[PDB]
Amino acid sequence: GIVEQCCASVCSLYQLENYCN
Amino acid sequence: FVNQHLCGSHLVEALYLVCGERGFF
Repeated sequence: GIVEQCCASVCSLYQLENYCN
Repeated sequence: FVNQHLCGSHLVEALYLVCGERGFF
């Protein structure tokens, strides 16, 4: 999920947008 | 300390401003 990909791992600004509705 | 890991309340703050009216849940 979101915590695993952006906090534990790394997520770019564009990947973060993929979590939006 | 500059780094690429985004966590906790800062993660939510970033998600809140990029998703805007769309929401994320």
